[PDB]
Amino acid sequence: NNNMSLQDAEWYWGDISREEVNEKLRDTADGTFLVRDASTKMHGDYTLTLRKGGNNKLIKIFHRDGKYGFSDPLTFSSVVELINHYRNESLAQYNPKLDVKLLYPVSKYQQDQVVKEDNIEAVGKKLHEYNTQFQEKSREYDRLYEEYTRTSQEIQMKRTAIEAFNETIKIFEEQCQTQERYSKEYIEKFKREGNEKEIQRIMHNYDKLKSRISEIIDSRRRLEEDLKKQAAEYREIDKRMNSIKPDLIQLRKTRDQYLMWLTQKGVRQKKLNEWL
Amino acid sequence: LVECLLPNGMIVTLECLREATLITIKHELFKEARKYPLHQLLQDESSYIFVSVTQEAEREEFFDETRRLCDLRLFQPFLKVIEPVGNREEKILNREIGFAIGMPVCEFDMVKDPEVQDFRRNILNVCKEAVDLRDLNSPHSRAMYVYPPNVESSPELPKHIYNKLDKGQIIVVIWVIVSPNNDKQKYTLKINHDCVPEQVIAEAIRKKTGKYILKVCGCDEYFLEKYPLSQYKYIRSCIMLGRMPNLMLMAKESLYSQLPMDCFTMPSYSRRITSTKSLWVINSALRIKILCATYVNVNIRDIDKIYVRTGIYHGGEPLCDNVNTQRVPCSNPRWNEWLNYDIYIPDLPRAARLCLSICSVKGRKGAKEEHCPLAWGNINLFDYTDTLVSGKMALNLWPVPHGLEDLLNPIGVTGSNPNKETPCLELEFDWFSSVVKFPDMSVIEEHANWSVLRENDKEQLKAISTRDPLSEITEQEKDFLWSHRHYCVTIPEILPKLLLSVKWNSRDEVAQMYCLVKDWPPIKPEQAMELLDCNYPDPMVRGFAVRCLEKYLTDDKLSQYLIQLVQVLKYEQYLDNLLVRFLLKKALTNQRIGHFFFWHLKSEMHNKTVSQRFGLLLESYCRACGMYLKHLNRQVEAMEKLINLTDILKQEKKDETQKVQMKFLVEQMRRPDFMDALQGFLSPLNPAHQLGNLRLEECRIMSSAKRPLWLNWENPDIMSELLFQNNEIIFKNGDDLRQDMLTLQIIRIMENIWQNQGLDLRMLPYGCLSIGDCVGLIEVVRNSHTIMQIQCKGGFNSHTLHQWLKDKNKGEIYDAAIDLFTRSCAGYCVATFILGIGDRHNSNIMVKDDGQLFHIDFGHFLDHKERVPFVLTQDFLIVISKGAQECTKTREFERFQEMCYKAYLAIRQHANLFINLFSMMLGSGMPELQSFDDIAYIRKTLALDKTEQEALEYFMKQMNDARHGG
Ligand SMILES: Cc1c([C@@H](NC(=O)Nc2ccc3c(c2)CNC3=O)C(C)C)oc2ccc(F)cc12
Repeated sequence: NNNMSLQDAEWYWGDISREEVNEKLRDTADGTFLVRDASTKMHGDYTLTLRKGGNNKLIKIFHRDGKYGFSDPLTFSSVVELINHYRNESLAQYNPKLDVKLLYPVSKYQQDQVVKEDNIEAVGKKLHEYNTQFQEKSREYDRLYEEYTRTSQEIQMKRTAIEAFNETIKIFEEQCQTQERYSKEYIEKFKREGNEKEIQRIMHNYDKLKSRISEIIDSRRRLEEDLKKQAAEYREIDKRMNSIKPDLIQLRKTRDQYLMWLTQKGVRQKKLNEWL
Repeated sequence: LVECLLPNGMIVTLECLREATLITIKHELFKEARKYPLHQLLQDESSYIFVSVTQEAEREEFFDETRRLCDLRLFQPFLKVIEPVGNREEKILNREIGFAIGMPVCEFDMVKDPEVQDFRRNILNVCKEAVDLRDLNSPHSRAMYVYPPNVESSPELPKHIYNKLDKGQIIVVIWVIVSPNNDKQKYTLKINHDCVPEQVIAEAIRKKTGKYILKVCGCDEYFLEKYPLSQYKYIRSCIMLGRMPNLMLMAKESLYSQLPMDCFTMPSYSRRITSTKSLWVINSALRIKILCATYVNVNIRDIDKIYVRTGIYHGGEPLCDNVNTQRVPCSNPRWNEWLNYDIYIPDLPRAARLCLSICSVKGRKGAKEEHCPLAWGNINLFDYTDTLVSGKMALNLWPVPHGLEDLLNPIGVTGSNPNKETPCLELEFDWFSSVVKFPDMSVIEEHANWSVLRENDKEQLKAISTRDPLSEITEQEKDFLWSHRHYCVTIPEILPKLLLSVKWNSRDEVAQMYCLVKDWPPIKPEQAMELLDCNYPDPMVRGFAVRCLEKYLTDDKLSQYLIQLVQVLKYEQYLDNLLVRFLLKKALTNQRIGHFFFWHLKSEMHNKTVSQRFGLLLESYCRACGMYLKHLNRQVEAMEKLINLTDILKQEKKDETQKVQMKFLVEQMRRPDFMDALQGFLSPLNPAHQLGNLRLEECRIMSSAKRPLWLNWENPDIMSELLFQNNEIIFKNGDDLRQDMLTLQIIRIMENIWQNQGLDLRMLPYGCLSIGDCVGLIEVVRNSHTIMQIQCKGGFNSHTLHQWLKDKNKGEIYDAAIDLFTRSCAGYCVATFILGIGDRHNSNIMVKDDGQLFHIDFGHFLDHKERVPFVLTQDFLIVISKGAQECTKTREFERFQEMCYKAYLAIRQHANLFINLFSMMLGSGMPELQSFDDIAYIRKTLALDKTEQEALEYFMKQMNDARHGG
C-alpha cells in the first residue's frame, strides 16, 4: 500500500532541534514541510512544521490509542498515511484559514547523494581541501574588514575638517568687506596731505589680511585631495568584500556536508581535530 | 602667536602663552592697538567678546572670559572682537551641556525634521514636573534627591539573618566627632533591627546627656528616610558578615549648606511655536513603486543581477508574502516597477513597517542561486501623528550587520543613514486624494462591540500560562487560547501568550484585543518587562507594560534592571513615547539613577544608528539635572585625559620595552595639568565614593593583554580608616566590556534570590562600567590572590590551597574559613553551569582573604559558540573535606551537594526572569546576542522540556560526571 513506516519517510527527520528546522524552511516556497519528534519526548508525537507564506507553522500529531490525526477523531493508521493523504488534499479540511497542500517535502537523500568520493579514503582528503580555504576566507575577510571599518573612521574626520575651513575662511572674508567700509572715508580721504602713513598703515595691514584669507583656502583645497583619494578607495575595498562574502557562504555548505556524510554518520569520533 | 581680528578692519599678531585666560589676552589686546592706524574708532575692553571655530567646526562665542587658551579647543589660533549677542548665561549653559554629551547643542537646531523639533519643546514638561518635585519642600526634599535612601524593597529579613540577631538586637557604633578641636567620642548601643533612624539618634543623646542625621563613616551615605534600620543595604549587609556598623552622628545644617540652590530655565526653543479620511474607508491592496538605486558597489565580472526584496512586517513576523523585483543588470540599476501586496489597506496594523533590501544573484551553479544582501533599511508605514505615508521618498541604506546571513533585517532601526555617500533608493507611495489617518480609540471600541459557562479544561490554560517564553507553540493552541480569551482575565500572567495567538493582519482580531487590554488586571513588573522586547511592537501593549512599572517597580529593582530598560529604547519607533517619560521622570528625582542613566546613554553615542535620539535625550537630562552637571563635567574631563594618554602608548610608544613606558607615564602624569583633572571628583563606578589625591608610586602599567593602567586614589573623608582607605581602579582601552557587564549582573541577581530563599551562598559581583567605545573601568578587589599565584609560590601538590588557607588563619576561626570557601564554591558552580561558562582556569580564579573563592575575567566566555560539563577540581575538594585524604566519601561535602541541589532548583523556579533579560538585549548590537537562537542554551541546562524531578536527576548526573571527571 501507500502506508509505509516513517523510518524510511524521506521527509522524516525525527530527532533534531527547533533551531535547525528554521534554516531549512528559510525563504522557501509554500507547501514545504517535514516531520520530527516532539521536544517533550513522549515517544511518538511527531510534530509537523508547515511553511505557509514566510512564517513557519507548527502542527501537532496526536497519538491516542493507536490512531493518528489532528483533531479528536484520530482515524488514520500511520504518519506515512496521514502525510500522503495531505500531499494531494488541501489542509482547509481541518483549518478553513489554512488552504495549503503539502506540496514540497524537504527530503534528506537529495543532499546525501550530492556528495562525491564514495570511498572514505577520498573523504578525508576532499575534506582537508575544503577546510584550508574556509579557514582562509576567515582571514581573507577580516584582513579586508578592519581596513574597511578603519577607513570609515578617517573619512568622518577629514569630512569634519572641511566644515572647519569653510567656517574659518568665512570669518576672514566677513572682515575684508567691513574693512573696506572704514578705509575709504575715515582715514585716507580725510587725510589728503600727501602723507605716506597710508602706505604703512592700510597698505601694510590690508596686505596681510589678503595674505591670510587666501592662505587658508590653499589648505581646504589641499585637504580635499586625500578625501577624494580616500573616498574612492573606500569603495574599492567595499567592492572586494562583496566578491568574497557569497563565496564565504558556499564553503560553509561544503564542509558541513562533508563533516556529516561519513565523518560522523560513519563513525562517532572525538578524532575531529586531526582529519580536517 | 595668535591672530586677532579687531572691530575696525585691523589685524594684530599677539604672542601668547598656553595658560593665559581670556582677560589677560583681551585686556592686553586693546593696549597693543595703539601702534596701529585706526585705533581711535575702537572702544574699551568692555562690551566685546571673542568668537572662533573649534574642533567640532562650531562658531562658538566666549561669554566666559575665565576660561584659558588650551581649554578652548580651537582649530587654528585666530580670534574676532564683536559685541555680545543673545542671552548671556544661556550661552554659558549651552556650552556646558555640549561638553557633557560630547556634541554641540547647535547641531540640534539645524535639523529640519518636524519630529525632532516637537520632542524638544514637549519633553520640557517632564523636565519641569520633576524640578517642581525635587524642590517642593526644601531643604528636605532637595536632600533626598542628592543622597537618596539606599534601602531594600523587602522590609522583613530572611531566616538565616534573623538568627544572627540575639532577640532582635543590633550593636552599632555611633561616633560623635563634635569636639571643637576635632576629637571623637565613640559610643555603643544595643537596639532592635526594626528601629527607625530617628530613634537610633533619639537615644544616643541620652547616653551622652536632636536635629541630627546619621551617616556611613568613610563613604558619606545618609539615613534620611523613616525606615527600619535593618532595611538599608549597609545595616542589612553587616548582620550577614557579622561585622560592626560604624555610624557618625551629624548636624542637619552641616548638610544643607552643601546643597547649592539651583534653578531651571526654559530654553530658547521653549517659545518657538482638515478633510481627513480614516484608514477604514480605503479599499485597495498595498502597492509600492521602486524607481532606482542611485549607486551600488558590486564588482562587474562577479555579480550578474541585482534586485530589491521587500516585505511588510509587524514586529519580526511577516504580515504577508515577500515580493521581489526583476533582475536588472549591474550597470543600470533601475526598475520603475510597481509591486503589489496581498494585504488590504484597512487591515494594516498601527505598528506595521516595510523591510526592504538589495541582494545579488551570483548563481551559475546548477539551481543553486546563492543570494546575498548588499544593504538594508526599514521605514514605518504610519507617522507619529497617525498619518499613512503618501508621496515620494528617498532612503539611504545601511550596511548589512556583518555576521548576519538573512536577506532582510527586520530588527534594525527605521530611518535613513545620515551619511550621504551611501547607496540611495527612491520609492513612491500611492496617493488617495487626501490625508489618511488611523482611527481613534472611540471608533475602534465600536467595531469590536459590534462584531461580537465554565468548562473542564482549565488545566491546559494553567499548563501553558506557566511556560517558557522560548517554548514551542502549536497551531492548535493558538486557536484554543483566542477562543477562550474571555476567561484569560482570571489568569493574568497569560497575556504574553494570548498575544502571539492573535493575528495582526486582520482588523477584527486586533479591534477586539484593544477592548481586552483596556481592562486587564495588572501584572507583576517582573513579567510586564517581557512586553517591551522586539516581539510586542503595538502601542497599546507597550502602554500597558508601563503603567505596571510605574506602580509596582521600586527604585531598588529599577537600579538593577536599568541596563535593559535603556536597550528597549532602541526598540521604539517614535521619539516622544511613554517609556521615555518614565525613565526621565526617574533620573530627575534620584541622582543614583541619573548617574547610570547618563553613563549608559553616553557610553553609546558613537553608534550612528542611535546617536540622534540619545543625544536628544542626554540634552534634556543635562538641562534639568541641576547642580549635578558640574560633577559630570569633571568626570568626563578625567576620562578624556586617560583615553589620550593610553593612545600614545598604543600608537607611538608601542614598540619599546616597559622601562621607557613607565618613566614616560610618570613623566606625563607629574605634569601640572594632568594632575589637576585627575583629583577631587566622584567615581564613575560608584557616585558615593569620592576619589582624591593620586599616588604616583601606586600607579603603574600592567603587563596584561592590552597593557591596562593601574590607578590608586585616596579617600578624602575624615573617617576613611574605618571603611577602606584607598580606591583602586583599572582603566582599559581596547576591549569591549558589555559582555562582562551583563555576566556580572546575572551573578548579582542569582545571589539575590538565594539570599531570600534562606540559602546563604555568597557571590562577589564587583563593579564594571563601559564609558565609551571599547573603553571602561574595572574595579579591583583588595587582599585577594589568584589560585595560580597561591600555588606557584609553594614549590605540583594538591594540598597547597589548604596549606595556604590554613596558614593565613588558624585557631578558633578555622571553622569559618572553611564554611565560607564552601558557601561560595557552591554558588559559583550552580552559576558557571546554568550560563554555559567554560573558560575557567587558575589565572581567572581567585580566593579572597578568608577563603571566599572569587571568579574573574568574564570576557572570552564565548568565541566557540558540544557542551560545557562542569569543573570541581580535586584541590577544591580537599579544602571542602578539611584536607582529608579520601574526599569522595567524606561526610562534610554531603551537605555540600545538598546545597548545590537547593541552588539549582531556585534558579529554575526563576527561569522566566532570566529569559526576559537576554531577550531585552537582542537589538543591543552585541555580536553574540542577536536572535533567539543564542538564548537557546538556557533551556538545555535548566532542563525546561523535562519535569522538575527529571530536571534534578539531570543535574545530579552532571555533578557526578565531573566530581570524578578527569
Ligand atoms: C552567551 C551568554 C550567555 C549564555 N551562555 C552561553 O551561551 N554559554 C555557552 C558558551 C559556549 C558554549 C555553550 C554555552 C554550549 N556549547 C558551547 O560551545 C546563557 C544565556 C546560556 O549569557 C550571557 C550573559 C552576558 C553576555 F555578555 C553573554 C552571555
